[PDB]
Amino acid sequence: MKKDIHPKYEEITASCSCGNVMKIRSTVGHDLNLDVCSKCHPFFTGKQRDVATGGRVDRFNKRFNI
Amino acid sequence: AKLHDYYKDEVVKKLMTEFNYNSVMQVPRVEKITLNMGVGEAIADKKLLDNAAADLAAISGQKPLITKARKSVAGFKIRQGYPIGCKVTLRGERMWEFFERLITIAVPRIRDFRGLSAKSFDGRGNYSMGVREQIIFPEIDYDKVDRVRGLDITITTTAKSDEEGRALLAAFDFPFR
Amino acid sequence: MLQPKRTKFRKMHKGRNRGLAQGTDVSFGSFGLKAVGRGRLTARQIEAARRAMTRAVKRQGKIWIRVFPDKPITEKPLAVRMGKGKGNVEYWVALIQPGKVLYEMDGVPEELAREAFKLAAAKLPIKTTFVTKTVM
Amino acid sequence: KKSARIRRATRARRKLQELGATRLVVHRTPRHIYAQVIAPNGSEVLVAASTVEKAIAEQLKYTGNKDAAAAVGKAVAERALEKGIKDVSFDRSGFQYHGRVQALADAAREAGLQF
Amino acid sequence: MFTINAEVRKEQGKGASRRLRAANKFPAIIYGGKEAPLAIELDHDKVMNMQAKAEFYSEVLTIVVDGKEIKVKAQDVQRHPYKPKLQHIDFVRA
RNA sequence: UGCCUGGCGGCCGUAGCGCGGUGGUCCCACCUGACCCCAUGCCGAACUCAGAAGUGAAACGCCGUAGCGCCGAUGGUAGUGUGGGGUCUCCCCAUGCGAGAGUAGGGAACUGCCAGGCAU
RNA sequence: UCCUCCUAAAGAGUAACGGAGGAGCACGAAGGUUGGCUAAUCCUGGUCGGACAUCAGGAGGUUAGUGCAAUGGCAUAAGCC
RNA sequence: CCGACUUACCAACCCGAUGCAAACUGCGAAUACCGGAGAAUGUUAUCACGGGAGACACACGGCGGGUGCUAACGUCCGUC
Ligand SMILES: [Mg+2]
Ligand SMILES: [Mg+2]
Ligand SMILES: [Mg+2]
Ligand SMILES: [Mg+2]
Ligand SMILES: [Mg+2]
Ligand SMILES: [Mg+2]
Ligand SMILES: [Mg+2]
Ligand SMILES: [Mg+2]
Ligand SMILES: [Mg+2]
Ligand SMILES: [Mg+2]
Ligand SMILES: [Mg+2]
Ligand SMILES: [Mg+2]
Ligand SMILES: [Mg+2]
Ligand SMILES: [Mg+2]
Ligand SMILES: [Mg+2]
Ligand SMILES: [Mg+2]
Ligand SMILES: [Mg+2]
Ligand SMILES: [Mg+2]
Ligand SMILES: [Mg+2]
Ligand SMILES: [Mg+2]
Ligand SMILES: [Mg+2]
Ligand SMILES: [Mg+2]
Ligand SMILES: [Mg+2]
Ligand SMILES: [Mg+2]
Ligand SMILES: [Mg+2]
Ligand SMILES: [Mg+2]
Ligand SMILES: [Mg+2]
Ligand SMILES: [Zn+2]
Repeated sequence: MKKDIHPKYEEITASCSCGNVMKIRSTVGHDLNLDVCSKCHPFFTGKQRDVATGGRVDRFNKRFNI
Repeated sequence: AKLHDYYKDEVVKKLMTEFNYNSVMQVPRVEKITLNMGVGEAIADKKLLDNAAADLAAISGQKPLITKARKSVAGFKIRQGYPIGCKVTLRGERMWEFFERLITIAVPRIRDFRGLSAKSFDGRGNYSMGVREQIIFPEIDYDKVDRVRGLDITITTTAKSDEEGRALLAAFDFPFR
Repeated sequence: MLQPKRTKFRKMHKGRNRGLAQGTDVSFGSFGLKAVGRGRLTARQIEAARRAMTRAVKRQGKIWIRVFPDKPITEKPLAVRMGKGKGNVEYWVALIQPGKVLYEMDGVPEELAREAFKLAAAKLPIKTTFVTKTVM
Repeated sequence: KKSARIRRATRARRKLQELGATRLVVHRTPRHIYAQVIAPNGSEVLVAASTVEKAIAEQLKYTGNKDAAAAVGKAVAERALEKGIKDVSFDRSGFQYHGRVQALADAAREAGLQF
Repeated sequence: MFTINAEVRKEQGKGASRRLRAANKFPAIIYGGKEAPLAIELDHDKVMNMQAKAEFYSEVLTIVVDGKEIKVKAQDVQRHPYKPKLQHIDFVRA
């Protein structure tokens, strides 16, 4: 790689909210604070909700009962 | 090199077991990662592409190549030689570091992220993807943004089929729906 | 009136009409009309023959025209002198040599195909004959 | 990959064949290296040296280095001098004139090959 | 079985072929297998009244040359451009 | 003396495509790393250097297969040089030259020099 | 007035108020040398992005390109840096 | 939005078959042209230089073609 055309590329630490501290090589200079990493993400964990959740019948039977 | 070590330790075993491979060379490997930014608005201003080059170099520590037009096109009011895009190629330690940083930080940070499609291997095992926003990368400060300009990533691998590419990405723990 | 939709050049030379033909054997239908003489066929004679045979067979069956006018014959205007350039293209002509089949027909009885091709021969200038397909 | 090297060397080989001069062809490999002098007709070889030969390989640590390239150049130059070959042309055979090829050429020049 | 009687061509060429065709005959060639090709002469009417059958180009042909039987099969034929006549027939020894 | 491999050639498809197998002692290729010699319009991708942990997967070399390409008869046809003719904007005769296309068929190259490994 | 093809009858040449097109320039680099490289087109996948800008592969093999009109050539490239 | 369909119609690429082209050749003659050797023959019939001209309005027929109506004892090119 060429010497003086590329930006400075140093190591840094990115502390996550959940505590999954990681060390990666970047160019930001200062340390990083992260909100959602690859461990505390709902999709990665597997807890992803949906939209349908039944429909009209359950609501009707729970609101109006003969 | 963390992802390279993780691959060489606990990916070749899984791929060989699930594909009945005879040699380690049969195991697919990630040849390269190329990032592209097709800024089709550089005609009005050259700085609009010079800032895109800086935004693309802030993500990966390489000065981007200012690609040009292969031929003149009238539907886009361009002529041959006009620079309209930025390209970056990553192979080796920087490629692995960018892959790890992407999958660990940038992919979860995407707004309304609900996984990634598994039908973008173009029938050859090389995986294409595209983002609609760049500030998901933590190397960009919100107060210093000029415009929002996305990019498209392509992972070129030695795999011969979409099944093998998807298996390699799953072993690398890539977001799949 | 058969005519090419485009051509590289508008006017061509005269050439000659020496030699025999290549499309001698019937290869598409069952019966055919084969020229015996040597001459020229325009885009109007072939159309008239096609109309005559269509009326003869009452539009039943299928027919094939294996010839096509591609030679731009030209004629100079009336009362003009010589030279001053080449004339203006007027009609198109297909060169015909002995042995060339002009029309082919299938799905028609032979006794009706004979008269259907006789009607076409009666309007075509060159002499023709009735032939049938053969096994190699 | 190997075809691009032949395409690069084709022009030089054709020029040397047209000139009709003795041609010293070198071949580069990460493991070994070869060199040989060839008559202008191109179908007759006179002398040749290589690191695969044990008589010269029993002196070098690694066959793929500039030291081995210089040793091969010296061996081929001394083997051509006894036959009386001094006015010879060089052929990179598609390889860049850098590193092992340059070392071999310099060794030949020092050993007394005029090119 | 279609049986034909043939001759042997002493002279070849365009002139010989045209003489044969004007003398109510026509040349033909028999080839195939591993033997030398044979150039024969055939009567015109006796073959024109035989080739009109579809069996002529599918079945076997028994040719008599020099008082011997040869089993051939029709392989190629050349017909007159604008006349119901024949000019040359290529047989395969089979 | 054979087998395999590398380089330089001879001829330029009967020499090339495609399918299926085989090859790692040596050679070769893939391959490891890179402050250095050297370089990328960015990137040891290419060039180049320092090496041999591992693999013959890819490429490469070899083997057989006629799904292609390719070569190609004999005879016949068209054409044509010369001399004669006819029903002459086209043909025929006498004597020489003799196509192209197509068919039968052939065909999964041959060979020279210099080197390396294994048997002799 | 000059250049390309045909007519021009397989050496050259060969006419008409014949059939089709061009020129009266340009470049200190668009020249020389050295070093390196090979496309037109189509298919698949990918953010704005659409039939077609840019990026990855695959098919294809000069069907592109020549500073210009046409012809003859160009892979050792005469083409592209 | 997305579309589910067939339908008096036309039709791209490719494949199979049939043709045509002076400005189309992956094919390719016969003739003609260059050069060499050889026997025979021809009043050197060959070339170079010098003196002197004449002529540059051609026509017809055969073969090979353009323009004409594949008309002209029509016109324009090559050979005899
Ligand atoms: Mg002609
Ligand atoms: Mg004759
Ligand atoms: Mg090994
Ligand atoms: Mg390497
Ligand atoms: Mg292999
Ligand atoms: Mg013949
Ligand atoms: Mg004559
Ligand atoms: Mg032939
Ligand atoms: Mg043939
Ligand atoms: Mg093979
Ligand atoms: Mg000429
Ligand atoms: Mg001539
Ligand atoms: Mg130039
Ligand atoms: Mg060059
Ligand atoms: Mg696109
Ligand atoms: Mg041009
Ligand atoms: Mg140049
Ligand atoms: Mg022609
Ligand atoms: Mg002579
Ligand atoms: Mg005068
Ligand atoms: Mg005059
Ligand atoms: Mg005259
Ligand atoms: Mg006159
Ligand atoms: Mg005439
Ligand atoms: Mg006249
Ligand atoms: Mg008179
Ligand atoms: Mg006059
Ligand atoms: Zn977290």
